[PDB]
Amino acid sequence: MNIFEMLRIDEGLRLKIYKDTEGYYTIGIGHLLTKSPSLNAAKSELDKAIGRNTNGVITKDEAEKLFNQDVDAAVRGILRNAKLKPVYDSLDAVRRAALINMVFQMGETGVAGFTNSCRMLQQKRWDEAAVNLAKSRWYNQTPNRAKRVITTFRTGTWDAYKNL
Ligand SMILES: *SCC1=CC(C)(C)N(O)C1(C)C
Ligand SMILES: [Cl-]
Ligand code: NA
Repeated sequence: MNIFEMLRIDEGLRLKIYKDTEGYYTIGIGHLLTKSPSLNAAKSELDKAIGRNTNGVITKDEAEKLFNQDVDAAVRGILRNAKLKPVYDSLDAVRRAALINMVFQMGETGVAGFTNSCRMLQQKRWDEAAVNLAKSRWYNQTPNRAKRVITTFRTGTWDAYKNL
């Protein structure tokens, strides 16, 4: 298991524009196109992201290219962020993947706001961090995914993803 396989499980793969859990236009492996309610605004963002007139459909290779870009942007984003970099540097490799997963889903600003959870992760208080992370809109809105990410921070193993 690695971050790519973990996110593929959590996000799925869809080659036509769809709406995510929040109702936003998305494509591929969790690639948000726009928060706008217009399908035409979403098709324009998609064509710009891919570099051709797609008419709302992409290939598997194009979805994987967007995914590679998005993972790389999440990692570079964490490492440029003064609040997240210290947390990332403190963690083992499995727990680093759980932090990337959260940034990929929420964005850097959303994760930097989990102030108390950050501090507990930096202190290696795994069970206390797990409890604090679950007291969130994130957990209440996507509990199965959140439970897998929380388990990963609690244990430092891939157990929540093995058998999927
Ligand atoms: S959650 C962002 C964050 C990380 C850490 C370095 C522990 N910081 O004290 C805050 C809480 C800003
Ligand atoms: Cl879920
Ligand atoms: Na998704």
